[PDB]
Amino acid sequence: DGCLSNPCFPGAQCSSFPDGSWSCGFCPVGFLGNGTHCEDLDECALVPDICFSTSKVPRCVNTQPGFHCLPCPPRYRGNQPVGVGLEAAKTEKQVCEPENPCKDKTHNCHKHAECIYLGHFSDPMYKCECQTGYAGDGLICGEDSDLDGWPSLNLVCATNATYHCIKDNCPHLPNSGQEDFDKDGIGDACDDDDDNDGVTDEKDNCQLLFNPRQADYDKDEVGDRCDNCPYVHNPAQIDTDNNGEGDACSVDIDGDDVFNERDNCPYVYNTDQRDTDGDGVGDHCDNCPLVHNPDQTDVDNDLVGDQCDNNEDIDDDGHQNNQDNCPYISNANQADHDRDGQGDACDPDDDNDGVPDDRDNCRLVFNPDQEDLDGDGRGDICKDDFDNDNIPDIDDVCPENNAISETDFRNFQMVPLDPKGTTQIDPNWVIRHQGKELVQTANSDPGIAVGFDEFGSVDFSGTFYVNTDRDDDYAGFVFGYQSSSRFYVVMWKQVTQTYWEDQPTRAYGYSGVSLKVVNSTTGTGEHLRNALWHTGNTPGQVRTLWHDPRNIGWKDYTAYRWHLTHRPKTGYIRVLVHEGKQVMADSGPIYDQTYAGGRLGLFVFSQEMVYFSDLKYECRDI
Ligand SMILES: *[C@@H]1O[C@H](CO)[C@@H](O[C@@H]2O[C@H](CO)[C@@H](O)[C@H](O)[C@H]2NC(C)=O)[C@H](O)[C@H]1NC(C)=O
Ligand SMILES: *[C@@H]1O[C@H](CO)[C@@H](O)[C@H](O)[C@H]1NC(C)=O
Ligand SMILES: *[C@@H]1O[C@H](CO)[C@@H](O)[C@H](O)[C@H]1NC(C)=O
Ligand SMILES: [Ca+2]
Ligand SMILES: [Ca+2]
Ligand SMILES: [Ca+2]
Ligand SMILES: [Ca+2]
Ligand SMILES: [Ca+2]
Ligand SMILES: [Ca+2]
Ligand SMILES: [Ca+2]
Ligand SMILES: [Ca+2]
Ligand SMILES: [Ca+2]
Ligand SMILES: [Ca+2]
Ligand SMILES: [Ca+2]
Ligand SMILES: [Ca+2]
Ligand SMILES: [Ca+2]
Ligand SMILES: [Ca+2]
Ligand SMILES: [Ca+2]
Ligand SMILES: [Ca+2]
Ligand SMILES: [Ca+2]
Ligand SMILES: [Ca+2]
Ligand SMILES: [Ca+2]
Ligand SMILES: [Ca+2]
Ligand SMILES: [Ca+2]
Ligand SMILES: [Ca+2]
Ligand SMILES: [Ca+2]
Ligand SMILES: [Ca+2]
Ligand SMILES: [Ca+2]
Ligand SMILES: [Ca+2]
Ligand SMILES: [Ca+2]
Ligand SMILES: [Ca+2]
Ligand SMILES: [Ca+2]
Ligand SMILES: [Ca+2]
Repeated sequence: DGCLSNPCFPGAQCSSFPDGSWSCGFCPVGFLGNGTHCEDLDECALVPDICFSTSKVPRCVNTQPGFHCLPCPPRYRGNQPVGVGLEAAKTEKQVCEPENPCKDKTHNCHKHAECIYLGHFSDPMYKCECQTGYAGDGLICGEDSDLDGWPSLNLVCATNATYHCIKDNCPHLPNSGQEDFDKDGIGDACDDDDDNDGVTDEKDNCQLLFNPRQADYDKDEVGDRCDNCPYVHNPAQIDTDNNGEGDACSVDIDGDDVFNERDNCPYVYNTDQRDTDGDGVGDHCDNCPLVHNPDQTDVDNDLVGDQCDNNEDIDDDGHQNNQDNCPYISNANQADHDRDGQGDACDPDDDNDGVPDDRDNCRLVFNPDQEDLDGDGRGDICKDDFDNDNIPDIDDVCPENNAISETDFRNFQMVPLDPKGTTQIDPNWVIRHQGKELVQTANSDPGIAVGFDEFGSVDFSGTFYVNTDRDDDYAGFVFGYQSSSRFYVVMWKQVTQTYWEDQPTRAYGYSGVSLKVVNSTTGTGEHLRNALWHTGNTPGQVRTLWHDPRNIGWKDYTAYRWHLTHRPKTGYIRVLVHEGKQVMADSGPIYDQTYAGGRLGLFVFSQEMVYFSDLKYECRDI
């Protein structure tokens, strides 16, 4: 009777009584609950927590009737609850899983490519890379038999990709720089005449310049047209300041105005000529800037002069106590991004923005308000370049390190492991591929060319190839280099041969890939030399950590890929060696914590014409 006049909020049940009076009971599950006047319920706030929070707070939206979860944010995948009502809210809860296109097998990498997970917060979260033996952009991979990252033919990958998709100009000889000076499609490395001037480039005194007459004023055997000091003798053509004018014929080799003899750092540009300790050697080239030492002797080759050098490095990261910005905690790269003097590794706020590391969506880039206006768990300020060194995550070999972005051995320290008088034949390094390929030429004393970038966790991989048939001795690479008495080395001999110096101790070098660690109590010299050559332990010198029990040696003219894995925090070390696309050797997991990181470098011991091609190092915690 009285319920005909719809007096109860729509959705509510209207009870009508015999005397025309009525009562409002229900409220449409989703509304407050007076009966007649009924308002919207907030299933979200002040009730449960049934939407997935991205480490933020605002994930549940409230609607007029009912409620609505927000779809899992970027980097996540899952359901998206929708409900009208109050009992629909306690039951049903949003579940988001962290994406992983590799382990999810949802990527689109070539059948001969690898899906490589780049880390949860990485931009992007993954990439495709062609496997050893192949080359391309990752969506398309072709044959790469010399393992230099360039394939044998152009691929449909050609015009929409920068590298790795154009025909290798020396299909059988590693030349990952692909330098082809005369542009005749035959690359320099395998070109009989690199300038097409008709003078075969072994007899050409200007390999990379046209000059058929071979005009050579001074007979330093570097023709006039390419000679940077055409009138003075200078076969090495060294040009410190790289201005076309060679050191030889220059009164200022480093172009800092301060003339050579006056210059207290003649090889290093320094106009203020500061000489704190007054030893005649300027700060920018003093390996002991606070301590007197004109001679600058550095017997363990760690770039710290003997007078400074006390070797006391209590956390084995290779930086001695008085020079380690985290004296007690291992940090070989000494990364200190906010420059406050307190090393990242022992610093709770790496960018000094107020928000500590373990709660910061841009750990390296100052941003106290944590703008993440797209909900990807990463601050929009460090959107594509987590370390803000202007090189983006995908192209960054150390995405969480503003001091490394590219593999670059262009500047390297030459570490002689057995120096003497004559009979001292030093290695000879040629640089190509802007520092990503080195060739050792001579039959030399043991030696390393160590690069300067420093690492903790690291992956180091290179192509190994001996472009000659003379000899059967050692090559390889060092890692964790700290001093010439402290480093991990991987070396590989072709034919087992006992070293030709009985003294100090006999050394039997077997064939196969070797993993050694060096803790030498004498430093560079005969004892260490033999110890390096010797397959096995040598007290106070070298400890072999693993050696391919099959003793397989390397073959001539044969491309190998090495891959180093090193995680000093735990001491994990793993060495892969590929022959073409097939794993030929694998150290399995190894454990050694002698050194908590350090530098990378390339190692030779009495083997000439050794090609270390297409080198890549990456930070694998960084
Ligand atoms: C490398 O070896 C050196 C010496 O061979 C080690 O230094 C010695 O460590 C022993 C512990 O077994 C101490 O008793 C000695 O006092 C040390 N010798 C001196 C005076 O230098 C050193 O521990 C090793 N370095 C590492 C493992 O990083
Ligand atoms: C019918 O609806 C109107 C709503 O204004 C209400 O005033 C009236 O009391 C209802 N029924 C009765 C009891 O006459
Ligand atoms: C890259 O460009 C080429 C141009 O023809 C195309 O064939 C290729 O499929 C492109 N890559 C992708 C993402 O499909
Ligand atoms: Ca609601
Ligand atoms: Ca190739
Ligand atoms: Ca090649
Ligand atoms: Ca050429
Ligand atoms: Ca050539
Ligand atoms: Ca040519
Ligand atoms: Ca020539
Ligand atoms: Ca020439
Ligand atoms: Ca000349
Ligand atoms: Ca000259
Ligand atoms: Ca110059
Ligand atoms: Ca100068
Ligand atoms: Ca100078
Ligand atoms: Ca000085
Ligand atoms: Ca000094
Ligand atoms: Ca030193
Ligand atoms: Ca030292
Ligand atoms: Ca230290
Ligand atoms: Ca430290
Ligand atoms: Ca700091
Ligand atoms: Ca930190
Ligand atoms: Ca700080
Ligand atoms: Ca911070
Ligand atoms: Ca920040
Ligand atoms: Ca963001
Ligand atoms: Ca970066
Ligand atoms: Ca970087
Ligand atoms: Ca040989
Ligand atoms: Ca030999
Ligand atoms: Ca030799």
